[PDB]
Amino acid sequence: NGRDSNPKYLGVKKFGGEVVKAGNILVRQRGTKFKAGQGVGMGRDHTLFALSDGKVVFINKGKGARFISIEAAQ
Amino acid sequence: PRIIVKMESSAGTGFYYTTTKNRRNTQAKLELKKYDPVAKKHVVFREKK
Amino acid sequence: KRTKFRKQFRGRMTGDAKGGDYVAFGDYGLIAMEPAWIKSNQIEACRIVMSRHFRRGGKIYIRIFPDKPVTKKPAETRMGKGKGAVEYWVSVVKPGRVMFEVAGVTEEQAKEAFRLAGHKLPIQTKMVKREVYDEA
RNA sequence: ACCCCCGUGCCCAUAGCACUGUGGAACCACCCCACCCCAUGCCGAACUGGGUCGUGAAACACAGCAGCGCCAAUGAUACUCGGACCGCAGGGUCCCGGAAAAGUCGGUCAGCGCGGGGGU
RNA sequence: GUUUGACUGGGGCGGUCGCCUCCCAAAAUGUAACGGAGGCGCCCAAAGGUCACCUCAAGACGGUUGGAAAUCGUCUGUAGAGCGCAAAGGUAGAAGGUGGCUUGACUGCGAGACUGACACGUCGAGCAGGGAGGAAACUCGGGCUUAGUGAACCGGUGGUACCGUGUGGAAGGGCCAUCGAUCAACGGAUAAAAGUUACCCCGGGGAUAACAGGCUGAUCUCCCCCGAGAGUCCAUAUCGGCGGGGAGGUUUGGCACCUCGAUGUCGGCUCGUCGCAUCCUGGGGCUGAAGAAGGUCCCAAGGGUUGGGCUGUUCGCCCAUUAAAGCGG
RNA sequence: UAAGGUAGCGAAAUUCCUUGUCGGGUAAGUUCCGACCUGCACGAAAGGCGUAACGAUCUGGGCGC
RNA sequence: GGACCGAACCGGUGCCUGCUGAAACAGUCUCGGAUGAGUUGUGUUUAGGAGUGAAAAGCUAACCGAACCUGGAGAUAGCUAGUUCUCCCCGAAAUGUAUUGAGGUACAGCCUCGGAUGUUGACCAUGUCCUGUAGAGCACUCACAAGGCUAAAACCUUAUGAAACUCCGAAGGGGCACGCGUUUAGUCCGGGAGUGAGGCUGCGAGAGCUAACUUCCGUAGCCGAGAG
Ligand SMILES: CC[C@H]1OC(=O)/C=C/[C@H](C)[C@@H](O[C@@H]2O[C@H](C)C[C@H](N(C)C)[C@H]2O)[C@@H](C)C[C@@H](C)C(=O)/C=C/[C@H]2O[C@@H]2[C@]1(O)CO[C@@H]1O[C@H](C)[C@@H](O)[C@@H](OC)[C@H]1OC
Ligand SMILES: [Mg+2]
Ligand SMILES: [Mg+2]
Ligand SMILES: [Mg+2]
Ligand SMILES: [Mg+2]
Ligand SMILES: [Mg+2]
Ligand SMILES: [Mg+2]
Ligand SMILES: [Mg+2]
Ligand SMILES: [Mg+2]
Ligand SMILES: [Mg+2]
Ligand SMILES: [Mg+2]
Ligand SMILES: [Mg+2]
Ligand SMILES: [Mg+2]
Ligand SMILES: [Mg+2]
Ligand SMILES: [Mg+2]
Ligand SMILES: [Mg+2]
Ligand SMILES: [Mg+2]
Ligand SMILES: [Mg+2]
Ligand SMILES: [Mg+2]
Ligand SMILES: [Mg+2]
Ligand SMILES: [Mg+2]
Ligand SMILES: [Mg+2]
Ligand SMILES: [Mg+2]
Ligand SMILES: [Mg+2]
Ligand SMILES: [Mg+2]
Ligand SMILES: [Mg+2]
Ligand SMILES: [Mg+2]
Ligand SMILES: [Mg+2]
Ligand SMILES: [Mg+2]
Ligand SMILES: [Mg+2]
Ligand SMILES: [Mg+2]
Ligand SMILES: [Mg+2]
Ligand SMILES: [Mg+2]
Ligand SMILES: [Mg+2]
Ligand SMILES: [Mg+2]
Ligand SMILES: [Mg+2]
Ligand SMILES: [Mg+2]
Ligand SMILES: [Mg+2]
Ligand SMILES: [Mg+2]
Ligand SMILES: [Mg+2]
Ligand SMILES: [Mg+2]
Ligand SMILES: [Mg+2]
Ligand SMILES: [Mg+2]
Ligand SMILES: [Mg+2]
Ligand SMILES: [Mg+2]
Ligand SMILES: [Mg+2]
Ligand SMILES: [Mg+2]
Ligand SMILES: [Mg+2]
Ligand SMILES: [Mg+2]
Ligand SMILES: [Mg+2]
Ligand SMILES: [Mg+2]
Ligand SMILES: [Mg+2]
Ligand SMILES: [Mg+2]
Ligand SMILES: [Mg+2]
Ligand SMILES: [Mg+2]
Ligand SMILES: [Mg+2]
Ligand SMILES: [Mg+2]
Ligand SMILES: [Mg+2]
Ligand SMILES: [Mg+2]
Ligand SMILES: [Mg+2]
Ligand SMILES: [Mg+2]
Ligand SMILES: [Mg+2]
Ligand SMILES: [Mg+2]
Ligand SMILES: [Mg+2]
Ligand SMILES: [Mg+2]
Ligand SMILES: [Mg+2]
Ligand SMILES: [Mg+2]
Ligand SMILES: [Mg+2]
Ligand SMILES: [Mg+2]
Ligand SMILES: [Mg+2]
Ligand SMILES: [Mg+2]
Ligand SMILES: [Mg+2]
Ligand SMILES: [Mg+2]
Ligand SMILES: [Mg+2]
Ligand SMILES: [Mg+2]
Ligand SMILES: [Mg+2]
Ligand SMILES: [Mg+2]
Ligand SMILES: [Mg+2]
Ligand SMILES: [Mg+2]
Ligand SMILES: [Mg+2]
Ligand SMILES: [Mg+2]
Ligand SMILES: [Mg+2]
Ligand SMILES: [Mg+2]
Ligand SMILES: [Mg+2]
Ligand SMILES: [Mg+2]
Ligand SMILES: [Mg+2]
Ligand SMILES: [Mg+2]
Ligand SMILES: [Mg+2]
Ligand SMILES: [Mg+2]
Ligand SMILES: [Mg+2]
Ligand SMILES: [Mg+2]
Ligand SMILES: [Mg+2]
Ligand SMILES: [Mg+2]
Ligand SMILES: [Mg+2]
Ligand SMILES: [Mg+2]
Ligand SMILES: [Mg+2]
Ligand SMILES: [Mg+2]
Ligand SMILES: [Mg+2]
Repeated sequence: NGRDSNPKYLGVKKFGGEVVKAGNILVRQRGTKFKAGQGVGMGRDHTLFALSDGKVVFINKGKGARFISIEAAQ
Repeated sequence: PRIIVKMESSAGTGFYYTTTKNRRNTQAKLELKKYDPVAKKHVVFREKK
Repeated sequence: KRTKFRKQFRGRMTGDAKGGDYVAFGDYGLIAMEPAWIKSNQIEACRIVMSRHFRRGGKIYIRIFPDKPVTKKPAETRMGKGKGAVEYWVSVVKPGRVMFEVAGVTEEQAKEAFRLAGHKLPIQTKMVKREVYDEA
């Protein structure tokens, strides 16, 4: 009635204004606190990862619906 | 006792198997799927064993 | 007194109270000055004193309420299994929080009734009539 | 160039709801019919296929309006990085920057593209 | 001949040992407790691929069985539902509810990243072979995610034709699939194992219990505030509900600080000495104090405080006395 | 559960509650004797209940000193 | 006559004394047996997991739950002690995960040395992004105070509590860039380690009495190894 618990690191991993290489993981989350943006892909656990290299950037609108996205260099 | 056993499927005249746990509840009738074996393209693997 | 409710046990610390610094109901009000827990029978003794002095008349409101469980380990054991399942319910009380307030009783009799009730509370406390008020 | 309609985006409640008024032969809408393309675990109600008329009834479009939502200051306070203290203790104070939540004043019933249709 | 786990506010008994979710966790991640709550050791040939369609809880009014909730109809209706199991995130342009065809619940790979001491664990664009659904863009290498698990060794089975001891074979082995783990003490000592010692031994520990001391003071002992009533009448002569505040450190305890290369423990005897919260004596106030005999509070620690029966007893009960037969260090 | 104590004895070298309750003894008896039974958890050859005599045995009383 | 009293003799009951003794088991006093299952001499036989034993695990050459001597043998010792000449430079750990593991050990972390790069380090500023704590608030869940309406539920006014509530939500904190500006480390490679028992205080919590020179985490500093 006490002994139990468990430890699974989660969170944003690549924050806005950072230069991700493509295939980088940018957020680990359990649901859709972030929705995959333009240039972003989301795997089974709703991880968001770079589709192509660029500047990571965040779009915030109402915390029901914000999105991570890539603005490529060049 | 035991319920949903592990079932190996011989490919249709191939040489390779696939193995998966077809539940023995509703899946009373032997498995017949399709899969790519040793040779050609997808063919009928008969999960009898 | 005891609530009919939810999770058995809790924690504890403090900061000055917000949820009732002003006397809405009634005329006069006794009011806490110190941050103790108040809990159950302490209040109920306040209630039974004031109801003796006043009843057949007056309106008695108890704006405070024994929300918070508090625990006692058994008897005499070592720091052992878990915490102790029961013991008494309390109400945290921060200064400016209003516990009591009478209605339909003359100023002086409310003085004497607040005096009796406050002679059995862990905190010292001050009474007041309601100034001008807002918050509606 | 002015007007309005049909689509369609950016922005997605300061742009939403309620009460109200205005539109029909441009446009949209209801509407008529349906054995069949097609279709409802029953019903052409909805998908669907052929078309007037009629009617803007409902819908939709536009306009009014601040009852409701939504936005939301200033003053101050809560709390607090940092600095220095008090109380035996629960707990409290001071200087220095940071600074809410709520609530009051007020603000709104949007704003900005692309096209195509029809008016003048 | 051996085995007979560990944690553990001493050890034992009890409980626990891997994995998931929330709080603790101090707005990054991480963070302990025999802290506070709850679940897993599965499930689903469709609850999966895809492709098409539908939208929930709840309430009100109205209606055959009904009579609060069934079924049907209108109205309101960011979700108050649902999501196979727990909880959390997420979710209505669905991940929810229903039908069509289907197996990608694929083979060979893996840019680049999350996470871990390691070994593990997670996500993943994109390339080929070959498929599935869609008219198409395109989606598919199991499931809305997060638990449903087990290194290695040793072996069962099916392929493959690497090895194979003079040579050609074969026996045997290897490579690819795959079967065997409450090895749950869940990084798993052997394939294989329980007790007892007061007959006990060794190495160690004040890293850790029993005595005592220390720190604390819940429990213990004692004093104070209020004043409900009792006291015929009057709260306070005496008593004082329900409640509040303190002191002491003599009780049982918590904690584990010096002492385990030793601080001898109950009771008696002997010898003392100290506190005072005073049993007697001495002085005072008040009394529900006429006298006498008392009650209770204040001052007071000079001295005094008996002999026996029972019991190891300390206590306590009793006998017979007493001014008194005090309580503690 | 295969059954559930026949005689005997019982607060006992066994009894926890306990100094059980009554009585005897004593001025006074947590011990000891006798009764009772409510036997925490007596009992028939790990023998039950008695028993004269014996005992550097253990327990309680008395006289003498 | 496994009868009585009682010397010798065999014994060892109770008290004292002795306790660096007269003595490594005794002395005085007292006491048991004393024709018997008795006492005693010489010779001789049984021994080490073995003998013997009217049975204590007794005795087996002054300490027997398995004798002594030599040998294997310097057994093994996650345990305790001890480990010696000088000055100079740097300088820790008492954390993490794993362990028939818990006072042991492996890996990492932190120390030092040599090589390589050669400002990538540190602080503080601006820009940007992330977060749900302090506070606050009742919009949901649970709890909850006085009224109203009412077949009590819902619903209206007034009014609160929250670790496992959140319409909101700071100060701070973390990543990245840049240096717009000061400083001086950083990283990679290879040799040698030790540490893995920590302690106190302030702030933030849990367990505990909002007890402890209490206990378990977080964070800053000192002790540890710091004299003045
Ligand atoms: C007095 C008689 C003997 O002592 C004891 O019995 C006992 C003495 C102590 C009190 C005791 O300590 C106690 O231990 C406890 C476990 C702990 C306790 N702590 C708390 C302090 C401690 O106090 C012991 C272990 C200490 C230790 C040094 C020891 O072993 C001493 C041994 C012998 O010398 C003594 C004798 O004096 C020898 O007398 C012998 O008596 C025979 C009958 C004679 O034939 C003769 O033998 C020929 C003679 O001589 C040998
Ligand atoms: Mg406070
Ligand atoms: Mg404050
Ligand atoms: Mg308020
Ligand atoms: Mg339009
Ligand atoms: Mg209208
Ligand atoms: Mg016209
Ligand atoms: Mg129609
Ligand atoms: Mg109209
Ligand atoms: Mg301001
Ligand atoms: Mg400052
Ligand atoms: Mg400060
Ligand atoms: Mg300030
Ligand atoms: Mg505001
Ligand atoms: Mg409008
Ligand atoms: Mg236009
Ligand atoms: Mg051996
Ligand atoms: Mg152990
Ligand atoms: Mg348990
Ligand atoms: Mg965190
Ligand atoms: Mg933090
Ligand atoms: Mg830790
Ligand atoms: Mg707790
Ligand atoms: Mg769907
Ligand atoms: Mg096709
Ligand atoms: Mg792919
Ligand atoms: Mg084989
Ligand atoms: Mg050959
Ligand atoms: Mg072969
Ligand atoms: Mg383990
Ligand atoms: Mg094994
Ligand atoms: Mg075993
Ligand atoms: Mg014995
Ligand atoms: Mg012995
Ligand atoms: Mg020893
Ligand atoms: Mg030592
Ligand atoms: Mg110690
Ligand atoms: Mg230890
Ligand atoms: Mg001792
Ligand atoms: Mg004790
Ligand atoms: Mg002690
Ligand atoms: Mg001492
Ligand atoms: Mg008290
Ligand atoms: Mg003590
Ligand atoms: Mg300690
Ligand atoms: Mg010594
Ligand atoms: Mg002792
Ligand atoms: Mg005095
Ligand atoms: Mg007197
Ligand atoms: Mg008199
Ligand atoms: Mg006496
Ligand atoms: Mg006598
Ligand atoms: Mg004395
Ligand atoms: Mg008797
Ligand atoms: Mg007895
Ligand atoms: Mg008598
Ligand atoms: Mg008697
Ligand atoms: Mg006796
Ligand atoms: Mg008797
Ligand atoms: Mg018997
Ligand atoms: Mg027998
Ligand atoms: Mg016999
Ligand atoms: Mg007998
Ligand atoms: Mg004899
Ligand atoms: Mg005797
Ligand atoms: Mg006698
Ligand atoms: Mg004879
Ligand atoms: Mg003899
Ligand atoms: Mg002799
Ligand atoms: Mg004789
Ligand atoms: Mg004789
Ligand atoms: Mg033998
Ligand atoms: Mg000997
Ligand atoms: Mg000799
Ligand atoms: Mg030996
Ligand atoms: Mg040696
Ligand atoms: Mg050897
Ligand atoms: Mg050994
Ligand atoms: Mg130095
Ligand atoms: Mg692990
Ligand atoms: Mg260790
Ligand atoms: Mg190392
Ligand atoms: Mg170097
Ligand atoms: Mg760097
Ligand atoms: Mg730099
Ligand atoms: Mg708060
Ligand atoms: Mg608002
Ligand atoms: Mg520079
Ligand atoms: Mg190295
Ligand atoms: Mg060296
Ligand atoms: Mg440690
Ligand atoms: Mg520590
Ligand atoms: Mg507590
Ligand atoms: Mg400590
Ligand atoms: Mg040290
Ligand atoms: Mg110093
Ligand atoms: Mg230092
Ligand atoms: Mg000094």
